[PDB]
Amino acid sequence: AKSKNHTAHNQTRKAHRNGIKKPKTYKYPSLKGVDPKFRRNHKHALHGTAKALAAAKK
Amino acid sequence: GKSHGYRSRTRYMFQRDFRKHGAVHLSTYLKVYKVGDIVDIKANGSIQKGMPHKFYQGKTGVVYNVTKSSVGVIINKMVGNRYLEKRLNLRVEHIKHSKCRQEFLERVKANAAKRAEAKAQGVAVQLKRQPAQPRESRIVSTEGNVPQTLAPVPYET
Amino acid sequence: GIDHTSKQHKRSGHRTAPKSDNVYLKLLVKLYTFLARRTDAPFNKVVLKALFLSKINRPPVSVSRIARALKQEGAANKTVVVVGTVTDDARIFEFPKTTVAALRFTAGARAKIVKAGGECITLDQLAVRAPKGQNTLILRGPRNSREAVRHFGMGPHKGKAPRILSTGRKFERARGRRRSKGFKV
Amino acid sequence: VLKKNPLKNKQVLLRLNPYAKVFAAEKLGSKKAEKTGTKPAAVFTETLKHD
Amino acid sequence: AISKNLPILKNHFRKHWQERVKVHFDQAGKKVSRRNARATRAAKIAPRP
Amino acid sequence: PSRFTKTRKHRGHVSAGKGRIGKHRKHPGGRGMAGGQHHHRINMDKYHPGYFGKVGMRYFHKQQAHFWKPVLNLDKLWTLIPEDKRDQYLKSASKETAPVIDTLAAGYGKILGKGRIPNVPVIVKARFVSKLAEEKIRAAGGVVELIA
Amino acid sequence: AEQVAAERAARKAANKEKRAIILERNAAYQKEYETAERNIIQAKRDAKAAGSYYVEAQHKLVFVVRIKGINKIPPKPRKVLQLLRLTRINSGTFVKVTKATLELLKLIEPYVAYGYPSYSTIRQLVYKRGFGKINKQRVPLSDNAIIEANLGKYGILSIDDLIHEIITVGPHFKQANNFLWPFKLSNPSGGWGVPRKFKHFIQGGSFGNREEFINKLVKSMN
RNA sequence: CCCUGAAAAUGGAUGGCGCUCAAGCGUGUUACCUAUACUCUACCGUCAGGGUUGAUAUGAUGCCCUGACGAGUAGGCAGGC
RNA sequence: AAUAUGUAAGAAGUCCUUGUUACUUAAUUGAACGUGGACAUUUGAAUGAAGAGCUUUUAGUGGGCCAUUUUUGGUAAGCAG
RNA sequence: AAUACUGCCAGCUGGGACUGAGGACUGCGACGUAAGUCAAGGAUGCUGGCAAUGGUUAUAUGCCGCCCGUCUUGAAACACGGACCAAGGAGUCUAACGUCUAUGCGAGUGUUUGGGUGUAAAACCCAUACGCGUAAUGAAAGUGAACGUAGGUUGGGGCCUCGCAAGAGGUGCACAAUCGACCGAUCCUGAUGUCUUCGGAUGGAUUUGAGUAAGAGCAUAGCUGUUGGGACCCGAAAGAU
RNA sequence: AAUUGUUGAAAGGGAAGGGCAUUUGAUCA
Repeated sequence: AKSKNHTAHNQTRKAHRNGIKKPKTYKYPSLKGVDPKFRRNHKHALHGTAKALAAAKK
Repeated sequence: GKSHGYRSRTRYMFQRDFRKHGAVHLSTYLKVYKVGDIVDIKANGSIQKGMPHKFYQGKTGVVYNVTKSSVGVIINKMVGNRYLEKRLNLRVEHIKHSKCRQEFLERVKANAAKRAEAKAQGVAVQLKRQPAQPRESRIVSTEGNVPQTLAPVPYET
Repeated sequence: GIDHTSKQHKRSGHRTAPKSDNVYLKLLVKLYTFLARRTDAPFNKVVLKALFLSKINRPPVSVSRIARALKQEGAANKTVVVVGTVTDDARIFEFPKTTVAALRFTAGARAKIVKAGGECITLDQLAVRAPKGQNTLILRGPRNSREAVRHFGMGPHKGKAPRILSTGRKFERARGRRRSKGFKV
Repeated sequence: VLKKNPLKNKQVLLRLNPYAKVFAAEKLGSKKAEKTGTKPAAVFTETLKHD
Repeated sequence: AISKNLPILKNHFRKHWQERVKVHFDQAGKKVSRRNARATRAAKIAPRP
Repeated sequence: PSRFTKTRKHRGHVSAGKGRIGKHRKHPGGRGMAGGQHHHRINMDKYHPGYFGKVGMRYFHKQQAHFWKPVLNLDKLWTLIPEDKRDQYLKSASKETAPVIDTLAAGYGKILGKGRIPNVPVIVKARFVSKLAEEKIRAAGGVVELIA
Repeated sequence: AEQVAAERAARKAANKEKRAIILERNAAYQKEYETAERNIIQAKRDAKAAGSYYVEAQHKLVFVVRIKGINKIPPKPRKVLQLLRLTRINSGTFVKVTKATLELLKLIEPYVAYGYPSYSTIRQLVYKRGFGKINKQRVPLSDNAIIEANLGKYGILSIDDLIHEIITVGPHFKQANNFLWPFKLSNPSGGWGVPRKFKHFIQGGSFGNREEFINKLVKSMN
């Protein structure tokens, strides 16, 4: 008893009936996957600038 | 059986353009690569280390990572019914600068200059771009251009 | 036939009055919809909307949260109001004088606030005191702090607290969580 | 409660446009244009009948 | 058999427990019987506690 | 229950709300947890990971008596004393007299470090203590005690 | 409580002022129309008499009427047809002409008919079947008060200004069209005049470009 | 255009009757009939946007205004006998 | 080639000045995050939007077919793909 | 010059069919110098006949209409079951649960294991223990969450101030991501001291958790769904005593 | 109720049965 193997009919309609939107862009992107040294110095730079801002403006 | 590999059905994809064989010209390597810049992808078959997949060919994305010799590009993929980002790394070869970002930059620079020199006076700045409006009225004079009759050519064997 | 671009006779997706048959809550809801209809301040509308939330959509607010909110400058002379419940926190020993309005008040929290010098009033007292909501401040409890919010979103490479009745060893710690026994998540 | 169609009901059309009275009085719908006579050039006449 | 995200449960109900299930429907009756037995013993034990 | 169930509302419908293409036959996927590595492996892998395999030791005769070790963070440390004396001892700070806290009587055998007690002397008596907790009590002026 | 007489007098004075403004604006507009038509006619006559040819500019208006139903429609043309507020069989909408809109209609073209109308047809259609969209409500246009209260930002206060903006595309065309709800209207009185509707005007059918022939049709169509 | 080419089994199909400057064939122009198709109006229900504690007067889950829509197996939810 | 397909067409932007870093440069030379300041009509191509985004639950479904175009096997098939 | 054709009239008029919804006024307008009138946000006036119209059913007339339920892409089929009527008849219950909703209490919550009492299997009251949560991470020994206003930045409803409004400044709960801080495991470097091998202070990680970062949980009830039970009802060819 | 006998009415050129609307007969406020 043979049967259907593959069919692309109605897949486009099935998926497209629910609205497909662009991925919600984030003003602060995920930083995962970058070179480790960039993180190791970025954290120090952020700490330094935060402490400088705290000392300057309270 | 079945064949769906990393380089399946790419006989003409990873093929060097005619009269462009040999080593890669030494100008794409010295381009300064940053983060947040709009850029596209075009694979090169000269080096067999770090090629983009068949889908990623001809796709444009934003750079997020920089390394010794590699870039990180965000590419949206269509599977199912959802847009999802994908982080991918290629060598400095198969990554070509896109002129759309440069066009946007020069347009915004010109717009800022025009806005400044207009607000200096404030008269019909017309900052927005206009599409191809229909042509206005025109006058055609038949001086030396008298129309001549056109007749269909009879069928010729 | 008409080419419709969306669902037909679809509900707004927002609740209209609690399913609860509390006649006191019904009367208070009626008073607040009168306030929203016959005034212009957004206070009445936001109170109307937050009145509709269920028991899990109205998480309790501790007295510690109220004290922390009162620490901000310019908010000391503000009528703190929260929709839901007020619960005493044993981790706070000092409480500044204030005036808190809520649906129902815990006995311990009420005792603490009256000992600190504050007073407790209901929603109608707040409405009759500040119909337009003058010098007020509204809190909402932590909705994503429940025991079930961590449970949703289950899947691989996400780690969202699967559903196991009991916690202990050999309990969803075998193959599927460790690389040494195959793959990890 | 009921939509009244203009151009068939005088009052609704007059209310919608106050120019109804002046348009009717001056009969602007039938205006006689200036009698100007311009003769086309001989080139236009020749090319009209050019075969 | 296997379904969506529900916790794993092991219900040990597979033997012939239809004839073994016992229900304490006589809670109040047993309470009053114990009280009556205590009272009868108290009337019987003499002033001994 | 019987009035509020939708089986009554399902009366008249041929399949009683269970599908016409596939009838409600017996258990088609097996009885209980039939299959965990062949056809139900997807649900065992992406929803219930960690079910198959040995993880650790073999502890014979596990008695839940030697393992009694609760947590008493310092934040909920003043709840042990009665309400009538809590305020009067909060106002009265002195080292000549100290308040004895017997957390063992409360049922907690270990003091854990969190809560930031104000600067008042306090005496506690616990089976076990933590380093940061020890420093936190001793910072105000008190000191923990070890009993068995 | 005697202020009712004073407020009535104030309302009457405001009305009278608004009607006078509308009347003078309509006089100016009709002067513009007559001057423009006389000028274009005289320009054509001068070009003819001077041994030259006058090139008429592409019309700055187009009227689109759907003739195709909602069944057996591909996704892309279905949605772009609905994108111009064409969601009803035998419905009309106003579009301004530009390369984007020209290609928009060209993709739509299989399923609709279009043409360039005159002033009288727009006037009659808006007077007869004028319906608007205020807070997503289908409020019929029977008084100028609602349009003058809702369109005071853009300077439109009477339907005559709306008609002038419709015929003469200007800075206030997009939201003017957004106000105008798509018109639902009955089948043609005299019929389509062609046995096979699904034929191009070059093939001899109602469907297709109508140029100025759309005026007579829409006169019978409405 | 028509014809020979062109022969299958119960008795039959441009539906048949019939039709020959056709009621056959190609094209052109008006008139005529209709679908649960389109416009307007009346009613029902759903949805959405609103008004109505200044009352004796109750059902504000009550009353009223406006507009849009109304097909459907398996199945889901709600209101009722 | 056509068709189809990706990106961008702005306030999450542009520009001026200068604070941090254990990265880096011969080097205040670069990079990221910043502080202060300037640019709201026309906020940066057209159209539209019974509003958009997000979370939980689960019924039924996992045997298809036909129609235009492209096209495989087969001479062909109301054949299979 | 007229005429044909096209388009316009906020030009007039004749004839016919359907509709009468709303129910003291509120508004936009016209006529009228002015009273007042009107075709101006839905029909009134007069007159005639009777005290038959109309509802149900049978027949007749013109048109249409294949036999109910299931399997199936495809049913009315030359596929399946049905001669008829009357009575019975098919997702119920328990244990542990998931989401949601309602109630009560609340960092606590749950009387009914039991005791006292009782108008007596009804109802009322009650002490200690006990289940769940308030701390998690490691196989285990073990350890165990504030450098800060319980951190920095963004979008943020609301609130406060200025501003006629619009808008501008401040605070911004909940939520969304990101950078940071602390806790457990792992890899590390190793401070005083010392039962010379014990002790693990301080500083890190492209590592890792079902963590903390002003608690939210417990008890009951209700729809739906899953597991085990005979499990929506009925049906095997078999096996054992 | 299935089935059947009588009385009264109605219909009947190889089915009956139903819907759209009405005449006719009977009945009905």
